[PDB]
Amino acid sequence: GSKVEDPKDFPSELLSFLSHAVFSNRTLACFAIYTTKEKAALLYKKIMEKYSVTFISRHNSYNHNILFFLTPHRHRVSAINNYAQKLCTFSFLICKGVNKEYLMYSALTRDPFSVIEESLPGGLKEHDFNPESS
Repeated sequence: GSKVEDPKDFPSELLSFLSHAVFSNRTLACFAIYTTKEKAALLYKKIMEKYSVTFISRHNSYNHNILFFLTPHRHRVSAINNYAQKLCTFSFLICKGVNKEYLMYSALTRDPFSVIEESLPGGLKEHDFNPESS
């Protein structure tokens, strides 16, 4: 009714390519955290060395920011969920995994999704994902 309606999940705009699961039976190496900007600010420098983020960029959506952060080794969204989830004692939290990295980041750089900071020199690309020809 009047205050920024807290988002319980990602926006239908970015829901065109996501996982939508926390206890899946597959190991993902890319995850997109969605929570207040202050939250992504602490998980940005934190994951920076906790998962060797293949690319960590803090973007803006509508009421919060999407802390993007890939990963080298493989991990289940359940394990990464235990970390980002452990960071929910100062505000809401909606960390989830991502199936199509390149895509998400793309729809994230195009309005209304703005960009703030990133560890990559030009967002993700073929040097971050795994577009091995086929």
